[PDB]
Amino acid sequence: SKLEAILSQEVEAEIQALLQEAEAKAEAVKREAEEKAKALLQARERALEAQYRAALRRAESA
Amino acid sequence: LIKSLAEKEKQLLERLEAAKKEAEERVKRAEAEAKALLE
Amino acid sequence: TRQKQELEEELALAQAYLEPLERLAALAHGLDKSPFLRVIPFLLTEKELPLVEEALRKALEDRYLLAHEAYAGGVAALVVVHRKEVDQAKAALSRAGVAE
Repeated sequence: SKLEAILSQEVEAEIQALLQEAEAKAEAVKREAEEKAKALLQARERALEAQYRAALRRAESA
Repeated sequence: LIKSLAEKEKQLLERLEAAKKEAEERVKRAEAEAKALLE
Repeated sequence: TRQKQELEEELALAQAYLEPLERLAALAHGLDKSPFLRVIPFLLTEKELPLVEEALRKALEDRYLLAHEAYAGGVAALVVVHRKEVDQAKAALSRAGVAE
């Protein structure tokens, strides 16, 4: 049926948009999880450098 | 004609199955990415 | 008595549309509950199929699979296009004279 083929083009439109949305949501996932690895890496580094600074100041004053 | 609704809605539903397994691959691979990040 | 009245009316209504339902079900081997196209059934009179085929030409033109197979007491004109456009076409065919 011709209108069945039009239903098929609607279904293929949904397949096109669904693979677009699938890559969009997976892209947001990989993005935000990498940038939270980023900024968290940095927080760890400044904390452990500050802790070694505490070692510096306190041992020299003692 | 009605046989055509059988014989071509079957491949519409095949396309539904392809889209669903494609969504499954996107979901599981994205979570594998996040797991590699946290490791 | 209630069981007799109910079974008699049930056997009457079964014999009224037995072979028509079976032939329409044999014609329904390609859209039974398919969620894309309705099935306008019309067990109608003799082959005035062009009078409703004018409304079918008003419907999906290279589409709306519509034929009347057998059970010659009434031509079981089965039409199938869509859901909503088929509802509009069923309204137009009932304006031309049709019944589900």
